[PDB]
Amino acid sequence: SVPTKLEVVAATPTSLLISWDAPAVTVDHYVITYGETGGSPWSWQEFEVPGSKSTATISGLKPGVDYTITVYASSFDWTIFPNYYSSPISINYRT
Amino acid sequence: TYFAVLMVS
Amino acid sequence: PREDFRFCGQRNQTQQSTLHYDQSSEPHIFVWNTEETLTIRAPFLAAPDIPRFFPEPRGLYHFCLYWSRHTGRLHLRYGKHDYLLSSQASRLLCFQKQEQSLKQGAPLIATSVSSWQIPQNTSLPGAPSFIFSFHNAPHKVSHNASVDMCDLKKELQQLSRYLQHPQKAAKRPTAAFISQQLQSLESKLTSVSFLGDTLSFEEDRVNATVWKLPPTAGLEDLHIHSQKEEEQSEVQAYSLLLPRAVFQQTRGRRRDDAKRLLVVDFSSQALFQDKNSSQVLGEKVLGIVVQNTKVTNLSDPVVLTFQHQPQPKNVTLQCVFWVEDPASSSTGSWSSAGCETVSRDTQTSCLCNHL
Ligand SMILES: *[C@@H]1O[C@H](CO)[C@@H](O[C@@H]2O[C@H](CO)[C@@H](O[C@@H]3O[C@H](CO[C@@H]4O[C@H](CO)[C@@H](O)[C@H](O)[C@@H]4O)[C@@H](O)[C@H](O)[C@@H]3O)[C@H](O)[C@H]2NC(C)=O)[C@H](O)[C@H]1NC(C)=O
Ligand SMILES: *[C@@H]1O[C@H](CO)[C@@H](O[C@@H]2O[C@H](CO)[C@@H](O)[C@H](O)[C@H]2NC(C)=O)[C@H](O)[C@H]1NC(C)=O
Ligand SMILES: *[C@@H]1O[C@H](CO)[C@@H](O)[C@H](O)[C@H]1NC(C)=O
Repeated sequence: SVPTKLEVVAATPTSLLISWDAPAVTVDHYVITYGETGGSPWSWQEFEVPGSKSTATISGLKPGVDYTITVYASSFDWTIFPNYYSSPISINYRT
Repeated sequence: TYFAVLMVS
Repeated sequence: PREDFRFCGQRNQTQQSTLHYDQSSEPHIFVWNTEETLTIRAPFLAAPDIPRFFPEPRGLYHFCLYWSRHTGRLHLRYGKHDYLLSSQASRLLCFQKQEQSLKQGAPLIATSVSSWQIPQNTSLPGAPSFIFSFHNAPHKVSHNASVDMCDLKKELQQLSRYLQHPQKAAKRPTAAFISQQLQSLESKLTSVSFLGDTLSFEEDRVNATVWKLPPTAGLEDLHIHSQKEEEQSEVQAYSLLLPRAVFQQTRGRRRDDAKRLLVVDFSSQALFQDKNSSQVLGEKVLGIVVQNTKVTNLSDPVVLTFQHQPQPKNVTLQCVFWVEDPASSSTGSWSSAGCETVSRDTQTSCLCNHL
């Protein structure tokens, strides 16, 4: 996982604030994915964060429901990200 | 196996 | 399994209704049911004869929207009939994500969906409209079971990106890095799951092709041809002859499992720089792989024939193959062992007793 660390800094019953250590390489953008841990991959959601940013906000979640959150780093340099996406780092947050 | 045709002077 | 995309359900016909299909600018499959018209939108060119009206009798109609990438067909089967929406649906897309669709209309009934990436029969809440798109992130886990085409497609676009401007990359990649990537690429080509017999990844300065070998392939030789349009890059076309023995299962082998042929065609030698950085005709580096197999001491050799424009005043052409040293972590080199060269002025052929 190119993002070294992934932690929840703050949370409400429906919203979440995640943060991650940036790597010592050029990141063009990050891809944050989240969905209900037991739910189908059709229902999963994702958005992008500029590589200069190390935090994100996930909102509109159901209370008391386990969610899996995954952060990929990405860039256009094959010599840094040969598979274009990094290896993922994931947390399982209950909310 | 990667085949190529070398250019030898 | 049988198709790339299957979206099924029931439609309640409360009146004489019409079928409508449009080509969308966005790479989605959009299905919107109103009382008077079922609307389907997909990124594929509209077939020119799409019927206007659905069967007259009122009632409940089972339907399924089918997409198959290698058949190039997007057709809607409806009740007892089948409607061809597109005849040129041959485009690499992976439908694995449902978007929220808040359109108003006549909700569809008993809806369900299955795709190549999500092959399970997944029931969906009834709704007037449905939107099927893709995830950008690679959701496929490190199962090693199968590799996703669209994920591999982005990876090969990444490599092609480097071959175009290798001077622009942040690092000069070490040999171990390049060796690791070429292993990963080969591994993903032998394991990528697709529906056709052949899958090609055609990028700028790289073209990787996967053949699903038949059981009959050991019986006869294999002939491969390419087209490169004769520009002044010093190399114009190539042909390959793969002897039948190369495809033959070993003497103690069992189960007659499927094997794959891998031809990775490079128009760049960026990943193949020896010490002294020797040049190759047209930067052509041609990778040939029979899945997890090494053959040597061939009776009839594999032959590689290349058409090119001659530059022979101060240079000779020598057929070579890339060799590396495991446990060296050092750059590789070119070897001509077991490879004979016949180099006429405008054409050169490589006769090797191994691949
Ligand atoms: C997920 O699974 C479901 C359930 O198997 C699939 O739904 C099925 O879809 C097929 C193709 O559209 C339907 O076949 C049609 O059947 C009708 C006959 O009507 C049927 O009659 C029986 C009694 O004999 C009833 O029990 C059924 O409910 C239905 O009314 C026929 O006229 C058509 O030509 C066509 O063959 C099948 O009926 C349907 N099953 C159910 C329970 O709705 C669904 O496609 C699948 N999703 C996928 C694969 O993505
Ligand atoms: C990439 O390579 C593949 C395989 O070599 C090419 O597909 C072949 O194209 C020729 C036309 O030159 C056809 O006669 C063959 O039938 C194709 N192969 C198969 C298995 O059908 C493909 O054209 C190449 N693409 C580019 C852009 O060079
Ligand atoms: C179909 O529509 C009619 C009225 O338009 C409604 O009464 C009925 O419940 C609907 N569904 C079925 C299965 O008939």
